[PDB]
Amino acid sequence: VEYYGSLHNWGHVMMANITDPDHRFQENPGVMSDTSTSLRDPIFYRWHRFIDNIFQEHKKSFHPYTKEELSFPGVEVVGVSINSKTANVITTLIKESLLELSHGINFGTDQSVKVKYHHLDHEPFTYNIVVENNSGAEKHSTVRIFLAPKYDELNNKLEPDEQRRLFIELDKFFYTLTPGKNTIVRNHQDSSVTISKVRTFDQLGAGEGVSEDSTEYCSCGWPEHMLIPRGSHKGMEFELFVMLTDHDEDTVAGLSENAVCSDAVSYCGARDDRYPDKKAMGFPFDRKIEARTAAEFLTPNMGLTDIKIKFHG
Amino acid sequence: TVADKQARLMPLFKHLTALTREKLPLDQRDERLKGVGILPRGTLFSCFHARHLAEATELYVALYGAKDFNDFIHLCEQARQIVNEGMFVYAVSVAVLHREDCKGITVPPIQEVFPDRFVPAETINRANKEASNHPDQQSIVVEAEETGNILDPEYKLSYFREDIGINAHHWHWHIVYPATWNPTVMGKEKDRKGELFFYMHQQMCARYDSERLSNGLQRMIPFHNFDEPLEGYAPHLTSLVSGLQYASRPEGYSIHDLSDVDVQDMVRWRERILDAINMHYIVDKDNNKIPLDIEHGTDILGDIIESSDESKNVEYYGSLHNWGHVMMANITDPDHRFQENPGVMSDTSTSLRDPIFYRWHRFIDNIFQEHKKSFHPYTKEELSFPGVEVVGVSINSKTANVITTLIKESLLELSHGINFGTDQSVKVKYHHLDHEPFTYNIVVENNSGAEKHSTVRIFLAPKYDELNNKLEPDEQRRLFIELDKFFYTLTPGKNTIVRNHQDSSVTISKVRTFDQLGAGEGVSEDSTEYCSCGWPEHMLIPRGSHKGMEFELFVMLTDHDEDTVAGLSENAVCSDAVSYCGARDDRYPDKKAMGFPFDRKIEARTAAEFLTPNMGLTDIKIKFHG
Amino acid sequence: TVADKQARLMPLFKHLTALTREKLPLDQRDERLKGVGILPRGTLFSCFHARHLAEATELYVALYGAKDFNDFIHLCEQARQIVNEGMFVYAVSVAVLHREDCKGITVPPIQEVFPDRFVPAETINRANKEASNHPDQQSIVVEAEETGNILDPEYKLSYFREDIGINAHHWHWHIVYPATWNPTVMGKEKDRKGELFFYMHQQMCARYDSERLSNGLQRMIPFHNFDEPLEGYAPHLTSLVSGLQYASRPEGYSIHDLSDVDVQDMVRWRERILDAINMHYIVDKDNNKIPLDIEHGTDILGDIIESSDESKNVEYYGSLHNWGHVMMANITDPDHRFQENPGVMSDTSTSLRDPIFYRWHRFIDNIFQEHKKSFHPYTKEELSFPGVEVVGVSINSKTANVITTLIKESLLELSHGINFGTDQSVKVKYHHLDHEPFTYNIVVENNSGAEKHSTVRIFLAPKYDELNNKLEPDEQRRLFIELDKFFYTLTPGKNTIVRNHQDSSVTISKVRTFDQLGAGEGVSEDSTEYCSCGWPEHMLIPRGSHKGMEFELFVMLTDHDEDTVAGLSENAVCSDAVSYCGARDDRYPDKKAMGFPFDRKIEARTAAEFLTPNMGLTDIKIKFHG
Repeated sequence: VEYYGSLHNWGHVMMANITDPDHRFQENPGVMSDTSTSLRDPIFYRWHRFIDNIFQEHKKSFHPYTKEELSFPGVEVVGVSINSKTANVITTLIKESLLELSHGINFGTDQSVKVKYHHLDHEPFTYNIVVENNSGAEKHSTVRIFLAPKYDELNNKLEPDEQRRLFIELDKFFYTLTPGKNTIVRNHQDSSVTISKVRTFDQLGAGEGVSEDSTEYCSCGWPEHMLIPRGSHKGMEFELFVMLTDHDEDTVAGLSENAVCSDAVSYCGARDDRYPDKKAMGFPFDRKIEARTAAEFLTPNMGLTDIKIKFHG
Repeated sequence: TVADKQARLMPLFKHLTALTREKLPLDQRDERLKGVGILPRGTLFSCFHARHLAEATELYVALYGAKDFNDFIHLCEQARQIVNEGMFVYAVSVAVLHREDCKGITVPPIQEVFPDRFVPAETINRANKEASNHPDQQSIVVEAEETGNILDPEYKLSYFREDIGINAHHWHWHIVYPATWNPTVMGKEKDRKGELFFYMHQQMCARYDSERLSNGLQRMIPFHNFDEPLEGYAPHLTSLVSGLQYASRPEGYSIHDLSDVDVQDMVRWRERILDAINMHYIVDKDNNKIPLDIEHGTDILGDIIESSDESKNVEYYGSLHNWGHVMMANITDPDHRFQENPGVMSDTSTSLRDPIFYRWHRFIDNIFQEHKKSFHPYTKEELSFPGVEVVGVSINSKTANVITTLIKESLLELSHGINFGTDQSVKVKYHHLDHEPFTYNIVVENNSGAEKHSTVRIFLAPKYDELNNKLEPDEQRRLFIELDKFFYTLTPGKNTIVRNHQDSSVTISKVRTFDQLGAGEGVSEDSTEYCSCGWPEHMLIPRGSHKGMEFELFVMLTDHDEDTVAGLSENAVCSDAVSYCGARDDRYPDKKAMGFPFDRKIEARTAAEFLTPNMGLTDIKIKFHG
Repeated sequence: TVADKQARLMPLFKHLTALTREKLPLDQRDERLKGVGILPRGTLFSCFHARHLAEATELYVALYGAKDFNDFIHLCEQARQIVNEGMFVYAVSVAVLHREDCKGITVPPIQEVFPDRFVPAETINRANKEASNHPDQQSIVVEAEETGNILDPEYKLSYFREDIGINAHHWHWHIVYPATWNPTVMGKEKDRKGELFFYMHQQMCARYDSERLSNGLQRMIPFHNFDEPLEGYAPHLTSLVSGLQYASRPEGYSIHDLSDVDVQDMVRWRERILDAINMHYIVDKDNNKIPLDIEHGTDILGDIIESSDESKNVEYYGSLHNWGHVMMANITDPDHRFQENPGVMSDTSTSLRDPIFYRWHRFIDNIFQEHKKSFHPYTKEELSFPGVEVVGVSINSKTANVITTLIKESLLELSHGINFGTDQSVKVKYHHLDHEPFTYNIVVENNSGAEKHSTVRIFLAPKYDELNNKLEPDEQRRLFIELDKFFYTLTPGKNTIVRNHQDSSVTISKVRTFDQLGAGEGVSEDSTEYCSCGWPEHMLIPRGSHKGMEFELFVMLTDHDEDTVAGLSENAVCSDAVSYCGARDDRYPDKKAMGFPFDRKIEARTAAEFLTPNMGLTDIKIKFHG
């Protein structure tokens, strides 16, 4: 503690009492002081790439991945494609919505004081992923699926080491694959990062059985409407990069049945269990890539499917 | 004769630079040029540095005052055998525009005699290197485009700023109006030069201010304070006169005093001016107060701020415009110990690439805007052409109410400017913005039983802010660009006027390469203007965006018998660009201040409130064809 | 055979650069080279941008792993068709110095294949333009001198800094010792490269520190703090590769962070080093503490730091030396959005012109000086060669105890480097400092009945300060330059040794032009040093002043049977510059640290107190022949 500090937390005090560290004049600090307010204020991310830059050094002194290491032997990803309303676009929306102020502040009289807000969302979609399982045995896989951008803010440049900062895991599952041509089809909802249903204070004041665990199970998970970024009205062009690694290799002893934040197993986890996958969260894209395109990095168990996102104005 | 006219000057300018060094054992020959020889050849000419304009005004008065067409040429053979070429071409283009034996003489095209200030250093030494790579008579064509790691947002606007016709127009405007135009010693004067000097520069920077918003950036910020740093820029231009180059500015540099003027006496001039606006008068070099009247005030603020020889006071008002240019361009090196070739603001042909250019030009515009601002807004009375009703406009390109802009790859013949040695032609293929052709269809109810003669002023502004959609017309007056201005006659009742893109009153239509000049045409027979003044055609309507950005086409009809100056001048001629530039030995044909309606204050919150029945906004799209 | 060996490489270097673009549709050919590619041709290489070194390490491992003298050449035909030729020549010169089938192939002279980094842009442009001015086979000679208003004091020292042989030596030293010399994968090692890397650089900057005082200026100030601005300089060099030029630095420029390293990780590295001096050890890439010894410590700190490949720790000690070079040279543009060709510190051939060069080189010297400083001063015991008495020295030039320096105009054949197209030769006449020849006459009383074998280390420092005449020898150790170092044998009694200027152990004598390489002379059959490394002859003794400035010739005699390394190596050969450089595949012949005596602390106040009977100051004058 004395030697390493709490550099993360500590930067938060100083970045948020940026009005008033001495604290003589008693102002309520900048939103970085709490974890619920924190993400609005643009500087938030300036510190979070900073700490990330330290973590990136530690991962950086570790060595890049051997093709050996990257290769799930025998299974060939013959391709992926996404079908929303059309192929290889997803279409994002605005959805107006409510939040019931009544619970928090004193209505005094009325039923409900509602704040109608407006939020980004997305169309549902599927992965259709084709495979040649050359091996006469059925293969059990763990399928790590990612979304990055295909363009830079300079021109279109698929520098994957640069892209590892942008690369987001959209899904991670186990499937079993018979010999030959296999298709897996996987629908948006069942993303391993997300909350699906969350409980209003009302539902709680009544009663349901979804099951009964706590502040993770609904309250945590990344939100559904922010599962795929806005893109642009034109249709911006991104990268859906999949890996298949082995499931008997990847499984931590015991697969969990009960959804207990383990709807969101990726960004968060599952309750009183471990992160189910052997590899570092980020994998493949935790370490250095010496290669200049995400295409060079392709093993036959990896696959980029270039997709569009378009904001419905 | 005026043919062999052409045939002496331009032959001297053929592969121009190298005739700067020649035999002339003793200066004494030209008792006339006695005291000028005071910069050793390529000890590099930085024009805006005060002494070099003064040195050049020796040259302007000398080069004007030649006996007949022949003695003019002899002087030009002779004095050249030792002198600095950039200045020599400058003062002889001023001459062979304006001393009255000249007509039918064309100024050798600056883009083609000095390509270095227009294109990348790479594509110069490349075309060059390909003539060293294959010693053959084959032409060489090089694609100017380059391949870089584009960090900078601003490099986008390098379609507009860095353009051939853009930068040529810029030299040409001040070759047709030199600051050192003394009227008396040169016999006659230069119509409306100060005001026209506000205007042309606002219209440039308003076209630009659109080009900023088209891109989804903000309008360009003015150099209102002197402390505040100047932006960083690399022109990518090495000069063909030697090996060296325009030293290029890093960002984060404050403005620095000069061996001539302190940044503070600059600060004084500005205080001494903006005060005279509040006081509403000026003290000439005799101390007598002449009025900052409504009409005259802008010609007399413009001459003064520049400064011209026509600057009624020089010590007192400075040359604040020019002077800011020295300091903003020698931003590397004012003391000048290090002898670095200055930033591109030092010359009028290079000037528009460098982003800071516009920061100073809104600044001077802000002064002109104060003078117009103390003048009062327009009465509805004043705005109203009685009886004629603009029932509407619409533009038909390929479709209604869109115009569609393009990229057009093009050439510029380096051969004329640099030494090919062997080959035919060394060509730089560049890529420029353009636009589809289009028409105005404008409908009118001429209620009056008499035919009406109008002057139709048509404008383009942006309808969006860079904030949300807000039609604040006083804010929009900075962006507002005059697309056209004509006279039509309107019978009673429903009238339609239809007006095609080409015949815009701001533009050059036909440009003219030196190869044309090697033969000769009859279009007319005029000078440094002819196929080189005028705003360029491809930049007539700004880029917009790929989506289709949404703009404002605002028309006015004012009266033509009111508006036309009466007087006796010439046929239909070099009037093509009458708006941004003018017409020769005539006045600006329209009574009202260049800008009208949009010169003065608007208290109203929408361009719709400002509508008289002889005004009309037609909301149009522009889309960049990717 | 070694004739046709020469007759292939140099024919390819007859108009080199243009070989860079050729038909290689598939790189795949060289599984060797397959991995290189974020540098397409003249997108200009900062030599220090980390990615390109990596790209080049691919090329180093490819280019090495060869068959024989033939397959070597084929690789060199082929990989060249796409690569940044600057890197390719750097690679073929690290190769065709050191891979053992090659003796007697001389490296094509950098001054003559790339003259652009040595001379004024103007005299390149002029010779070029004169071939375009007279298309004839006549040679052209241009006087490099130029003419301009000398505001600046520092332009004086441009006799020394900017010199042909100076700047060539500089590339050549690091072509003979590359930072990326891996020993294991290349079979064998490089004797004393870190220490020798301190030394050669101190000796350069000490010759310079004299040249500052000769002029009546002070010794050059070190870049001890990072905040403090860098001086302004214009090299006047446009590059023959593309249009562009080395963007030139204005003064008042603060250092700036890089996309690679923060100026702070630099401060970190320095702290991590300086503390390890105090602690007296280093942690290699395994974490194990090896001693900061008197013997090994300096080879193992020198690999550590450079950062040589040989390096003991890279992340921990950085490459502080090289890294400072990126930041001091991209002082215009670290972010690199602009694409300006960096300041001359980015390359080893240009480096010495720019005044800031020495500010960093005293800085690194200051670190080395700490390490030597924690080591203890020399015992009189240690300083004493027993029994031999230096009864004195004196120098006889034209007169006693003066040497007289001259100007010598000279040539450099641009033809080899750029395209003459037509003529024989395009010559740049330059003007350089030189000196009269002279001798040492040194008298000795060898008291011992036996003949003594000595090693005689002779030095030149200044006797004056800029304050007054003050012989503070610890201060003088920064200025102290070794003029000579030899072995003689001394009979009993009165001995005289006489030693003529030429045979200085620091120097090149005969330089070799590309033309003589088209024939063949017999000197040694060796490589990138042969006639190109060594310090140049004309800068062997600094300028002094026109008055005759007063300096210090300090001699030591230490023992030769003590000093000579024993081992088995070669005949008399490329040992001419044994001091500043060395000899081939052998060690530095002398036991003691390069600098000796003057490596360590002197507590004493005069160079006279430091006198042992085997030491001797002979106060000499130098006078510049105006």
